[PDB]
Amino acid sequence: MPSDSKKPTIIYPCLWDYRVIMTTKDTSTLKELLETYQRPFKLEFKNTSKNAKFYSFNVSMEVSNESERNEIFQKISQLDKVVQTL
Repeated sequence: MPSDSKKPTIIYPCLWDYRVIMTTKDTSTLKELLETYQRPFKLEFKNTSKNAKFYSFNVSMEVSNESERNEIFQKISQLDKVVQTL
């Protein structure tokens, strides 16, 4: 109060999970690139071949702030398959 009034207040240095679903019959290219595990990141597979409509996949990676959250969102949605994101 005795210094600032309004701020973004964005500080969360922990593992964030994003529910990303894709609607394409050619995600094989993503499942191979997402499984690379280049950086400290993981994905929680929702279904192997049961969801005959929308491919659901989770994304768990180290986050420090909006900076990453903005890079992690654009990196996961890099391809042109994913349609629904959370």
